[PDB]
Amino acid sequence: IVGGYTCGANTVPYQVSLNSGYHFCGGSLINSQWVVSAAHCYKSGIQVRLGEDNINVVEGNEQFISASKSIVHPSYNSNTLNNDIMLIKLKSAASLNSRVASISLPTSCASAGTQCLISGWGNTKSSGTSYPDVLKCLKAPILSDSSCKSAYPGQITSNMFCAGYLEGGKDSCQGDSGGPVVCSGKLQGIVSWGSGCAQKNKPGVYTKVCNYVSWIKQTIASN
Ligand SMILES: N=C(N)c1ccc(/C=N/NC(=O)c2cccnc2)cc1
Ligand SMILES: [Ca+2]
Repeated sequence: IVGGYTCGANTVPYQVSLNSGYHFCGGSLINSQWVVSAAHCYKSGIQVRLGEDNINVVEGNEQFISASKSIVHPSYNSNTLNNDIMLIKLKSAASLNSRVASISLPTSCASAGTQCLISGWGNTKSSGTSYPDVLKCLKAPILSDSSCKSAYPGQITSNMFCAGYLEGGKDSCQGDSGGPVVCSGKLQGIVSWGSGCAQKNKPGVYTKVCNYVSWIKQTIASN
């Protein structure tokens, strides 16, 4: 997260870190057994780390639980990043408490202008490289579909939205991939892509979660 702020330990209780020997992506806990992330985060040997603040220090609220299965969206295209969404099932159910909690799925899509909270452990620099140890947060508005398409001609599908600031300086970044965009207590987005980070006229692009609620629910119901 570039141009954000320190969230505060366990203030974003649905935020997970995906670990394969090191943090490599974020995710969102949606019930005791399931995490939503980006399909471009797919790999084998995932351990889900819940209750994290400093990802390099055991601070006392963590739950580390291996993934038992991952399900990439059937229509995910890794070239265009269309349908950039994946479900991960935990080998055992998380113990839910104030610091480890699920986030609600939307019942309707969010509109341009809605303020959302975007979070993760990704790069904090738009030029150089600096990875934080503690969870970073950014408050950002959803942008109109027209401004999103204008920023990225030929690249924005109906399964994507933009959020952030056309002026630049404030954005998600590499390492935030797969993490949450939460608006009025609903998971509306997943950190998906952008051109660099926090560049002028290049806002963050996010998977449009409201399009996938039916798929998420039916997948969970049979797996
Ligand atoms: N500006 C954003 N909101 C943004 C931009 C990019 C990304 C994702 N990056 N992933 C990578 O580059 C990458 C991925 C694999 C290997 N090497 C590099 C997320 C958000
Ligand atoms: Ca920790």
